[PDB]
Amino acid sequence: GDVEKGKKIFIMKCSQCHTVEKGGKHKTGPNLHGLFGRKTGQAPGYSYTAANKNKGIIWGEDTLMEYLENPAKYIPGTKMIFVGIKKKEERADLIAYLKKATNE
Ligand code: HEC
Repeated sequence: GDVEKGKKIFIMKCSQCHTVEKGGKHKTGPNLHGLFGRKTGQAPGYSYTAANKNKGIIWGEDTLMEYLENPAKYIPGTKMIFVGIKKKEERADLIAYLKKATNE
């Protein structure tokens, strides 16, 4: 994925509710640092829905590709109220950005 395009997508579509950096604040949604390889619903200090806590899968490229296409379809009961990103290439770019930013 194209990390520079992904950053712009993150800013436009996600930053209102999320931070990615180490020690970043929680906002409407949880800080996303350390996301990859973690089970759903595990950011310290954030109050998740039971649905997000119980989904029970590991975040990675594939599971994010599916989640970000339609969040509430993947996690029914989620409080993340966001339509999703329809185009596969846009999801791949965003995910490439997340994979970098949430791990440095
Ligand atoms: C822009 C496309 C994004 C991306 C990449 C993510 N979000 Fe959100 N998000 C929001 C809230 C309230 C939650 C918690 C939901 C709940 O407890 O039910 C989330 C959760 C996520 C996750 C899961 C994190 C985990 O630790 O399991 C992920 C990967 C994620 N988001 C990515 C709120 C919002 C928004 C507020 C209106 C918006 C916009 C977004 N999220 C957008 C995005």
